[PDB]
Amino acid sequence: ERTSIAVHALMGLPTSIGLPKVDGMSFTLYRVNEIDLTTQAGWDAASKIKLEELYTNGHPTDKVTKVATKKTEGGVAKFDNLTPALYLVVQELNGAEAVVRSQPFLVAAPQTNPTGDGWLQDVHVYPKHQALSEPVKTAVDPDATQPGFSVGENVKYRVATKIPEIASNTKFEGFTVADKLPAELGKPDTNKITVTLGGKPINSTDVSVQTYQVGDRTVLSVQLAGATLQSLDQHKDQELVVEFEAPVTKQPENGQLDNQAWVLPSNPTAQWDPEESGDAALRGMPSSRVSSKFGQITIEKSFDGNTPGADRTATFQLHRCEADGSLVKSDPPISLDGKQEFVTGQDGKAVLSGIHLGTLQLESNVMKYTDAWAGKGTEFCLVETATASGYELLPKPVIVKLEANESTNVLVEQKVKIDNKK
Ligand SMILES: [Ca+2]
Ligand code: NA
Repeated sequence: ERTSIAVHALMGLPTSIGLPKVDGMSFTLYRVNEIDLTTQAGWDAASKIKLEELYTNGHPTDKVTKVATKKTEGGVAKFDNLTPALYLVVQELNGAEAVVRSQPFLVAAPQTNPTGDGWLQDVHVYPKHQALSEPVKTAVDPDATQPGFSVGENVKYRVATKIPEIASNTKFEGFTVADKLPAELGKPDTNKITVTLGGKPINSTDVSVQTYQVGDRTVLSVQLAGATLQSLDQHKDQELVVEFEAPVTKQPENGQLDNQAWVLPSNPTAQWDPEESGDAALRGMPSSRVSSKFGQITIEKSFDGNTPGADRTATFQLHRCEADGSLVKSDPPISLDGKQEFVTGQDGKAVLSGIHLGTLQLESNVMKYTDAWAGKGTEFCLVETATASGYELLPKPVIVKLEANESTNVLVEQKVKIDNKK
């Protein structure tokens, strides 16, 4: 007689068949070798088993043999056409969403109907897991000398992760927060990476802060181990907060400087790329997205309607102005990649790149765009500081409209044609 094991992945704390079922939860079925439950030797052996003998350190031992691996659909993962045996069901870390997984457990097939009336060939089991909340990622300007984090300045990120309540008398296997920085960022400043749990620093021995390169991007990894990890289950609903700064080294080609972090309830031995995604991949819980919007101004200078050429040059500074076109009080020139003035080339062009305009991120739970230049006038403007011999300097700032908003998903550009006059 063929048997079946239907695995219903329940979300909740074991006190439970009324709990919600979850799709996309991944389980592997193993057969327990050399246990025949139809004999007294096999039955006595199976009441003797210690789970560590069958599965330990995140992996199946020689004592078991893999049958199949499957994801829940409609709340259930059904393993059909099974020969009678003792089975071990193992929830895996490669489900559709990251969860605090169920521990391995034994299932006999077939079983006696609990009523006594005959055999149950189709068995049902109800392992519980706990959900991970989506971490909240934000960006912060760490130095307010110039608004925002234009190319040549540092950005700071904050990743706030909630510690879930897990099953009574169980422990977290691990706890990693990983962030694959966008390519436009340099390596995080070692002295500015911080980690707190419920507002308190964590002792260094317990927290491993690592960076590693994957292609042209740096991954920052923070992993909890030691006593901190073993006691993490006592910090339910507290926040683990990771903050770091990194240099904005170039303008994103599409204007989008985008960051996400990922939480994994496991401490991989291999260097984990959280944005890897084949079926075998350890699935993290991704954070809320942060997108910072960049803009570029291109000046096209002429001198009496002609290309400037080899003996005609003008210089501009970028500023903020008020609604009436006048400079914001005490407005300093704006620095971009360490330049505070911009000289026109023989072709008349000057490019002001890597202007950070503002940031879209989650605020009190809703995606919100904030203008990085809020409160410093209303627009950008250019001041002409030098020109060619025989020409007049522009006496007023040149207003340049350059802004972003929550829908912005390409590089914001403005071309400014200026014809120096005689
Ligand atoms: Ca700044
Ligand atoms: Na001029």
